[PDB]
Amino acid sequence: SDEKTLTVSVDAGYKDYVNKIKGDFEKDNDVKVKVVEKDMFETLEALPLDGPAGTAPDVMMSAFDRIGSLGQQGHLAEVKLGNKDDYDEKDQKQVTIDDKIYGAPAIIETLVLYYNKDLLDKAPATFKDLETLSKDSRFAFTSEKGKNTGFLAKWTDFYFSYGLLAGYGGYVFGDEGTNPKDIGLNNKGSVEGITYATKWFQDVWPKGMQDNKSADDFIQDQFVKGKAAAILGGPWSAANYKEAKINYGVAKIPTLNNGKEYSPFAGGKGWVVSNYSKNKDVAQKWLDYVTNQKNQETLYDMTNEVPANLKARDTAKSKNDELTNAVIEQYKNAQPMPNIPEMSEVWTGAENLKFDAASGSKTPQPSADDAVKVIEDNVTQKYTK
Ligand SMILES: OC[C@H]1O[C@H](O[C@H]2[C@H](O)[C@@H](O)[C@@H](O)O[C@@H]2CO)[C@H](O)[C@@H](O)[C@@H]1O
Ligand SMILES: O=C([O-])C(O)C(=O)[O-]
Repeated sequence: SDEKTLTVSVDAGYKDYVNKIKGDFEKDNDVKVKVVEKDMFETLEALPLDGPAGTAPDVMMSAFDRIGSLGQQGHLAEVKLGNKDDYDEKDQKQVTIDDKIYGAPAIIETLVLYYNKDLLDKAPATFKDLETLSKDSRFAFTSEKGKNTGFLAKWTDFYFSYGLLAGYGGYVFGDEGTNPKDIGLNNKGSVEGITYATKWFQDVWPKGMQDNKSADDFIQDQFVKGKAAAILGGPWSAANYKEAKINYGVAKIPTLNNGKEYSPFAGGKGWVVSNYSKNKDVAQKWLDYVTNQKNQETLYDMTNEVPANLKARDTAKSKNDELTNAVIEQYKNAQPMPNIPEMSEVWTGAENLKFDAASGSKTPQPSADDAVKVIEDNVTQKYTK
């Protein structure tokens, strides 16, 4: 009768999963769970209006990069990590801003190296191996003299190239991504990374790799047609390679020339609670439930998304799936993207940073210095000191 209820909103891809696991939660807590399907981002963009109306769901998911911001803006409730003993400090940091926790980590993801097993005997292990692969004429791009598609990476996109700069010692914001007055994108390390990228753009790759607007289309087209042997990509692309029947393999990103690992952004998703919810106690119980080992293993079983819960992540690793193994291994070297507001100013500035050098229009040092000045000035103008 008056036996409480909880509204759980998820993207279409998680509806079956939530329906499978809700039963045991309902029984364990004397609650009725209502499952609604809605695009993840649309739910979050509507929250500021649905919340005061009393029409927003009680719990939903969010990419890690938005949790801090939604928490600061007052749209998400502070929550506890019931499964803290099963989370690395890095994953706790993903859902934390200003020493306040606004979600429970659920899924991890990062960039990996996809390769074609019909073209290569094994995954390249280092960037030195990729450099030699780029001189194998079986991958020559004949319409442009001396260009090669052996290895491709969308380095005009800062989301992709960040891990290269970071592998050399670059960083976005100092104090582990929390100090917007300390920008590391023009430090010695970042410039070494930019310089290395520029060699690929200028000496190896087809001209099309410099056009950020169409580079992803070019890269996917080459890999899916068996013309690129290895490429940098996210887990989200695997489904497409499966659809196209490519005998693809997946590996950690090869080791950089300095002996350090590529250090991409550590992405993923967490479960969050509406700050407007009238069912926060039950919502807290839901977060602790859905992020426990059993339910995290079911998540992986149903969706192939890598669990945040470490006990569940080990179980996923034991399945010996290449994409899962690559993501788990590479995630060890991934750092969280800053979740502070000032991160919004990094994107436009970082475009120029990579492009001006990639195109040979500026040398790497002024390309980086000029872009950092753009970012710094925007931070000063738009945000409180
Ligand atoms: O490219 C920048 C963007 O990459 C990732 O977003 C993915 C997303 O996870 C997928 O669902 C699909 O839509 O492809 C997107 C990229 O093409 C990151 O999650 C995101 O933070 C980042 O800005
Ligand atoms: O259930 C609760 O925790 C309470 O009703 C609230 O969310 O305000």
